[PDB]
Amino acid sequence: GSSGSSGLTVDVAGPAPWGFRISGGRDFHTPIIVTKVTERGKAEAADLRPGDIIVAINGQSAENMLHAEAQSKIRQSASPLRLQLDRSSGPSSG
Repeated sequence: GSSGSSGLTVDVAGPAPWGFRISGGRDFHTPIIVTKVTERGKAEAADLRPGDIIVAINGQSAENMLHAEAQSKIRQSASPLRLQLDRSSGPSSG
């Protein structure tokens, strides 16, 4: 059976740091996207990659999260740290 859902979650390890960065945010009126992802770190360990659009944080929408909000919330996020990533890619060839 097929399914949509659209959006996957991740379980980062802790405690902090995580080993990943972010960008945008309600402040920049942009989605919380990962900029860097410390290798052999915690994030990577789970399944966090650079570019992943953080939909929520531990189950809390991140659509309207300030660069300082997501940063704080996250920082103040026990382990594991659940993060809903919005993965909507399509197949292409040429």
